[PDB]
Amino acid sequence: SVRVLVDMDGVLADFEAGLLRGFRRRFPEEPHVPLEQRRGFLAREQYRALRPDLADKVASVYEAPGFFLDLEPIPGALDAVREMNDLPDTQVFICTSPLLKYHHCVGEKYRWVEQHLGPQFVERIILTRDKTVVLGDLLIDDKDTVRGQEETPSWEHILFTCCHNRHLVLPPTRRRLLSWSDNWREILDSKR
Amino acid sequence: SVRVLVDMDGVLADFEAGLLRGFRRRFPEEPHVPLEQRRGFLAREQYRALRPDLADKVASVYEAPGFFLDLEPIPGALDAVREMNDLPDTQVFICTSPLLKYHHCVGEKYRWVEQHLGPQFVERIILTRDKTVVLGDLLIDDKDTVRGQEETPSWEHILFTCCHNRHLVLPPTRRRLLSWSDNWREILDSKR
Ligand SMILES: O=c1[nH]c(=O)n([C@H]2C[C@H]3O[C@](c4ccccc4)(P(=O)(O)O)OC[C@H]3O2)cc1/C=C/CP(=O)(O)O
Ligand SMILES: O=c1[nH]c(=O)n([C@H]2C[C@H]3O[C@](c4ccccc4)(P(=O)(O)O)OC[C@H]3O2)cc1/C=C/CP(=O)(O)O
Ligand SMILES: [Mg+2]
Ligand SMILES: [Mg+2]
Repeated sequence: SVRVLVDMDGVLADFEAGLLRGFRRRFPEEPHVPLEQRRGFLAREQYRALRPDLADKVASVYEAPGFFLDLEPIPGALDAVREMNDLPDTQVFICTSPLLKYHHCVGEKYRWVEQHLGPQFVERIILTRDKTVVLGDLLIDDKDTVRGQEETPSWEHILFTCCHNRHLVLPPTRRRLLSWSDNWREILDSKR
Repeated sequence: SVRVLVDMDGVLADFEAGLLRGFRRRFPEEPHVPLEQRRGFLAREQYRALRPDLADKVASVYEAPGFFLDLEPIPGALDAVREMNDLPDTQVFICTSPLLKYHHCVGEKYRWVEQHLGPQFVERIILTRDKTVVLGDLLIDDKDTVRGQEETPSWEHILFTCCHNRHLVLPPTRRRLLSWSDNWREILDSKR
């Protein structure tokens, strides 16, 4: 009865932490962007701002085999999604956009879900570059604005807080989840 | 804008021909189901009916590396979807369900679209086991019934004719496309 679309990167899987970890490992001498200093959704472009050739170095991290497979879960995310999926009159899909360089992204995302959440959740994956054409009541996603071919999506976007969006000032009509320890049940209840 | 959701297997990519090619190649002594004797969506179950050991043999074909990558296009399909996508006020997405055994399916489907239709079409893939949650005006799909969590999808299901579904006689209110040489433009225009 309430359908919740849950983003993967930035909500379930810690893309930012994995990016920084891989960058520091492969480019140990280079300046980096600490997580707390991250601003703006597109990490590559903050690195570009720091120094131009860092853009390609940071892309080489998220394009590498293993990158998606080895991401750590966001604290509390897995337990929240498991709990959420067991709620009566509640349907959960993992709604995730793959990279344009899809080669080591798409399969790895299925495998990450299989490992962390199990085969039953693999059946709930929707891979799409356009979330506005997917039907649901809520979308929990860390991107500032989620855009696509539907000017008016079916879902309300609930901004999942990450360091990169922490400083965004939202109008009163937009809601934010601070973390998975925040009151997501109340948000779901507000749509029943 | 008319948004067309186009199935991949059975509509763009010839799963049935690929299955039989691989089966004859790997299991030449075994009985097979000629293409035109296919009946029912689930190929494996017709093979099981023919002789029980053939169920696992035929699964080993569609589970193998390269199976999805090497499928031949359905006649006229690629020209049709390119033409369709190039039409004023028309948006195409490829809406496709991966196998539960996803390992050699998911990445190979992206690669098949990239090779056959190009990067602009890779951006239009929606991978989902539930098509009823995807918003569109039309879904062109060979499966006799397309089910999911949305009891009343937004799309009209246009049954794409294949040997396995040709025995079905649709009531006057439902539409079939006999092939891509059939008058698909009329079905699109009927939605504008
Ligand atoms: O969180 C992110 N942070 C980030 O810095 N990037 C990077 C990787 C690469 O991804 C893209 C991107 C755009 C849209 C959807 C998914 C991916 P790409 O266009 O290069 O593939 O965009 C610019 C680049 O920005 C992507 C992501 C993607 C998240 C997927 P989501 O929106 O489903 O959570
Ligand atoms: O056309 C088909 N014919 C066929 O015989 N099969 C086989 C492979 C394997 O696929 C499944 C299947 C079910 C639903 C969607 C996708 C795949 P699986 O449940 O094993 O993954 O079902 C039983 C098996 O039947 C699948 C397909 C899948 C097509 C995907 P689509 O509906 O998006 O075109
Ligand atoms: Mg995200
Ligand atoms: Mg099909």
